[PDB]
Parts: sequence; C-alpha cells; structure tokens
Amino acid sequence: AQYEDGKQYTTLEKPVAGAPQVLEFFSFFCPHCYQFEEVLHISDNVKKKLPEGVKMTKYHVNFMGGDLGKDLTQAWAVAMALGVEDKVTVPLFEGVQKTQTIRSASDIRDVFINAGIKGEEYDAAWNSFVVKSLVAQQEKAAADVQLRGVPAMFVNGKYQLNPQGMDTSNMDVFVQQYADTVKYLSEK
Repeated sequence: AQYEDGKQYTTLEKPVAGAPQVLEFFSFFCPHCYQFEEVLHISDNVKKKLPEGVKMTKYHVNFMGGDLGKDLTQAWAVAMALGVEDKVTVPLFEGVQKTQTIRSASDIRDVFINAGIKGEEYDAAWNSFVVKSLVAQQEKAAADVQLRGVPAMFVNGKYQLNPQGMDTSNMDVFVQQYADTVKYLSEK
C-alpha cells in the first residue's frame, strides 16, 4: 500500500469512542511543537485539506514543564474559552522557548494583556468553572489515548500520525505529506 499502518501512522490497540475528529496535542515547552506552529503551520495546512464539516481540536498537556506546564494548560483553557487562541499562541511559544520571559503564571497573564485581553476578563476566565471543565477535557482526552509525547495528532480516536516515517529533507513536502495523511485517515 502507499499508506501503511506503522509507517505514516499507527493504529490504537484501544480505540477511543466519541473522540474529536481531528485531535492535536502540544506543549508550549515542546520544541517540535514550536516548529509545528511557527515554521510548518501544520494545524493550518491540515485544515486546508480536511473535507469540510470536519472540526479541528487542539489541547495543551501537563507533562512538560512541571508547575508552569499546568499553568499553561489552564491558560490554554482560558484562550479556548475566550476564543483568543490565534492571538496568544505565538507569544506564548516565544515567551517560553525564544526569549524565556515566561517564568510564572503572572508572566503568562502578561502575554494575554499585551494581546489585548482585559485584566478583569482574563482573571475571571482564569477562575471560572467553565475553564475548570475545559482543563478537565484537555486532561481526559490525553489520558484516554496513551499520551506520553507531543506533538501528537489523532484521527477519530483510532489513528495516530507518525511523522517519524515521512521525508524531512524538504519542509514543504513534509507538511503536505503530513496533511494528506490526515485526510486519508479522515476518509478511512
């Protein structure tokens, strides 16, 4: 075959019912994730090739960066609740990995303030039970699927993208291969 289990993707032994259609996991501490977001624009290029009627979900994970990793998962929950994912993703990545100016929850908060979210509004989101269940969702989805590494993508709770088995000589060729795989898996 051209697409083979164990080559461009692996199959979950233990499939996850009711899972989001396209599910991505990342961490702001994760170096390949930085690349995926800033250099490759993976999420975006996958979306451009997905059939439509397809919804795309992205969650943060706790297992990198100890205490700040958790803060970052709660902040990503705030971002999702406020619909400001596209305004904070880049400065969070660069704050954590490039400039290293994010060292505390208050520094994470600064990024949202600088992106124009209001103090009252951030602190209210931060502390809301709607954000608590969104944190719960992020953790449950990761727990359901065996998650020990990022970046990670799952399709319909049964297939996991396997970028290790795609050519990396060319960054553009890698992305298309990656996205076409998602679409193949999607139509499976």
